[PDB]
Amino acid sequence: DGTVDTPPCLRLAHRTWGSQNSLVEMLFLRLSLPVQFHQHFRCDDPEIILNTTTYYYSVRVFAGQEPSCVWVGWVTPDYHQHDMNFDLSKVRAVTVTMGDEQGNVHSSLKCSNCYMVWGGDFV
Amino acid sequence: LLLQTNLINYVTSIRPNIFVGRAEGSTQYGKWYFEVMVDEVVPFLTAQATHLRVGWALTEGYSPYPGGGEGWGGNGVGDDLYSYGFDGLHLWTGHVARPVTSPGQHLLAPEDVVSCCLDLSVPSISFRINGCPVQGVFEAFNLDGLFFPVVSFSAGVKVRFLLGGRHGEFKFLPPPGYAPCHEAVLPRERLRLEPIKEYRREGPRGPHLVGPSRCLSHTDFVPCPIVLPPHLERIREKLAENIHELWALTRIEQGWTYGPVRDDNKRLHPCLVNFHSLPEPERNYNLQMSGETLKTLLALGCHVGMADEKAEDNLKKTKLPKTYMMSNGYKPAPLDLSHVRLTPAQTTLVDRLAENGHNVWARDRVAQGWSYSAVQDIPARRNPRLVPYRLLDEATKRSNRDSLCQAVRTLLGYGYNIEP
Amino acid sequence: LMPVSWSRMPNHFLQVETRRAGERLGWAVQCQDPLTMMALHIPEENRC
Amino acid sequence: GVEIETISPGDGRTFPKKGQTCVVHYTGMLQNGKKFDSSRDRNKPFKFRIGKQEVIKGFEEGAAQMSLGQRAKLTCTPDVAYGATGHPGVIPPNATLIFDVELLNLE
Repeated sequence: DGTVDTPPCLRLAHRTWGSQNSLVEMLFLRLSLPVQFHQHFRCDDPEIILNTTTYYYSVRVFAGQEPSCVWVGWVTPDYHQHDMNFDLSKVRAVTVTMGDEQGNVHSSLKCSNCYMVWGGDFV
Repeated sequence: LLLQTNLINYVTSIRPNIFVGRAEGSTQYGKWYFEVMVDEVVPFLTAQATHLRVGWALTEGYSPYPGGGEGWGGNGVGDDLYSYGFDGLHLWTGHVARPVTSPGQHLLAPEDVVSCCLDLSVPSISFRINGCPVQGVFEAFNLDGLFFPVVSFSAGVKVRFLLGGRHGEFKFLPPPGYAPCHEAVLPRERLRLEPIKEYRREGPRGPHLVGPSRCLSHTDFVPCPIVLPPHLERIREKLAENIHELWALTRIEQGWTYGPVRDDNKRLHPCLVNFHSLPEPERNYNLQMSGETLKTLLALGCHVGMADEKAEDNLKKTKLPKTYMMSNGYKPAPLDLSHVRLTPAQTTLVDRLAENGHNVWARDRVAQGWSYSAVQDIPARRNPRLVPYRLLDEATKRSNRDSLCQAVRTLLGYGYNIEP
Repeated sequence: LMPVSWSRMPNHFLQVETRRAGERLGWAVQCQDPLTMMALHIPEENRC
Repeated sequence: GVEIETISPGDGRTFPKKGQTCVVHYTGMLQNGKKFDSSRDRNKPFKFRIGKQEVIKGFEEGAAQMSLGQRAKLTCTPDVAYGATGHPGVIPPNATLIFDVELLNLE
């Protein structure tokens, strides 16, 4: 439940972290609802909060969990990498560039199927 | 908020058996080329537009399935992060169209020839259609796996492959640095056309179901590679004189004689008299090839010991008849190994040595700046055996094997035993 | 992310005719009969 | 806001004139890509007379800007069609439309 001190929140606790067949492998948590970026780009006070288009969510890594083995961020639906040896080098990323007939470039777009950070890059 | 229904078309994907990838130990080129000529496309057979794209794809990631999938459906080349598509006027990658600026841009009409410029050194894919290049390229993609050409088509499409001059005929000249695509065929398998990751295969008695295909890995193309005891130090030149005498018997059996020059067309062998009659670079070569195959013989775990030097010395040479003596009249006398029979443990160990020796040789050849092709281009650094040993065909695999079977039983005829 | 899931085979497939024609024309491939299906969407996940 | 990007060129010389009919084997989408309409599924070459404003403004302005047999991709802005309210039940308010047309025959 969400309190006056705490937002509405949901956790993930391991059942069998002791003995007797404690299974552990790198699991991937996605939420269930997407956010949608607007069709065209732009190119508290009640004024600013009713006009703002920028949003915040939060995770908190508990004690006893290493941020070295925690990855937090964003994922688009066409992502199906299920591996236990995942590091940030193992992320698909394709850079598309286009130019004129003169060869001078016009744009350099990078599509990735994953937009995350490393929690080990802060602690 | 609700569900939507629609009729859509089926897509498939086809490829040749041309899996090019790069790594640290790279026996491959890394810059290729091929052409596709389209000659018969109905634009609208169905209610939906006739799907036809051409590009490149990875092995381990691109898995097109005949229904469903990512997007609205009919997903094929460029429909995720594992392949990169072109249709005539869009760059398909990551399931999004990208509008291009091509001169005279249109779809893949009939009587059109498209080309795909590929680079593995820099991550780069380019295209030209009917000789005319496109104004857009791909960059910075991953390199964990191999690459093969893909064309995804809907129904109502007839198209032909232009792979290389032995199979197709290139309607345009490749840009300099781009090998014709019929060169990366492996020696074990001929060129063939196939679908990808399939499960149904229409058979005689009903249709057949297949399991998952076993893909060649990324690093299946990199080859692989101490002190020496004094009891094997003296026998090293003994097998070296045995090897040259066995070579000159092999030379004289086909027609090489002892000549001052080395002419194979005239059948001349300057090492046809004796091992001492071999020149000092060949005399040093016979010893350094002896020390290499012995330091690796202990390295695999085969224990060696010295015993029965009397019965080894009591074994005479192989009998050389008047037909065995060459035109010089000096027939070499190698050590007789008719008494020694090789074990299946030794028949296992004789393959592991020739696997190492061939792959450590190509390791020196890969350091020499050489890469594989099916054709043999010596100034263009192509040797048709520049693969690891299990990728080598059986003929050259047997050829180094019968080469190394000579040194085993003569060293067993020298009294030395081999543990497994 | 569960690793596998049960899907359904279709009842017909694309009839593909692959044949190398000529040592300079190369390898030909064609198909003529069309085969279609119905598809749901689940628009929140874009997975048909 | 009538952007015509060509898909396949036609005759290049034959254009529809006023007081005349056309036959268009069209189909449309939204900017999200959801296919709200087609014509081939109904198996009927859709016909209309130019100038008399039977179709929306972004359609017939795209129509005379084509040649016979050309295949064009249109992009009709919100202000040119279904501006404030949109169609009831089908097209949401302030929606940009994306078309795929083809002039079959008759200028």
